Amino acid sequence: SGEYPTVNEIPVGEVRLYQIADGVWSHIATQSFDGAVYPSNGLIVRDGDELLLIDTAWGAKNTAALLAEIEKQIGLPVTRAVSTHFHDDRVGGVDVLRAAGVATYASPSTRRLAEAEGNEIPTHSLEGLSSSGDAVRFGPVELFYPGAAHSTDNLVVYVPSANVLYGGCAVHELSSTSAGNVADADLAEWPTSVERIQKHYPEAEVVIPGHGLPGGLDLLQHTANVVKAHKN
Ligand SMILES: C[C@H](NC(=O)c1ccc(CN)cc1)c1cccc2c(-c3ccc(CN4CCOCC4)nc3)c(C(=O)O)[nH]c12
Ligand SMILES: [Zn+2]
Ligand SMILES: [Zn+2]
Repeated sequence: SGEYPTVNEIPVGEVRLYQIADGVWSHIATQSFDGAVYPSNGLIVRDGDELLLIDTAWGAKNTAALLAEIEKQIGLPVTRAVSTHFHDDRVGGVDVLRAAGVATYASPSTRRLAEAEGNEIPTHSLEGLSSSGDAVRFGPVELFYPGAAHSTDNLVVYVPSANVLYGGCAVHELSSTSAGNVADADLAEWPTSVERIQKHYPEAEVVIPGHGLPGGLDLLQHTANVVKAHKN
């Protein structure tokens, strides 16, 4: 009923959308992993009379449900998708997207990691993102590589028309106590990568984490704090 939707409010397999700004939505789905249930976010950005998707809904059936929810709520075609790192909450569902006419993209680093891990593999490589601080335009967004954080390949996404920063899994929600799933993380570089984001996007008005509730710029400092403490 208008609040940001939380894990126990979304059965696994349904998807909900949340309007962030004009022409910007998040998508929220839930999935089981190792016997626990988790929410996850992605982004939808209006691209004229088409849509750009950022990240899958964490699984094939969830991603099919995402496409149906988009058709119901927005009614414009998803033509392109970007996955922001190689984990299944970002790429699981790419094969569904590719069979639904969506052109799928990720950095070469993400594509290599996804292939090696046995995850679904976006079709197209995003060059120009291999060095920390790199940025490229992609439709109505800017893609930014902040350096290693949650993963070595993690990208963040900025929507300049709305000053929306989508941090993906490099950014945690304000209630976070822990750095989340850190198996592929660089805890030592993560704060430096967050500082890069802070420096590059000082006008961000909304910050969206990979999992959990959006907020403002404080999510960036909170993330640095929690990762440093975790490492400690
Ligand atoms: C899909 C992703 N697979 C990996 O990561 C992965 C998988 C396999 C291998 C081994 N080669 C290596 C890594 C993932 C799964 C489950 C939870 C998460 C989380 C996550 C997010 C938030 C929290 C915190 N909540 C815990 C419950 O109580 C409330 C707070 N815990 C975990 C993330 C993430 O942090 O991005 N990713 C996940
Ligand atoms: Zn991840
Ligand atoms: Zn994640």
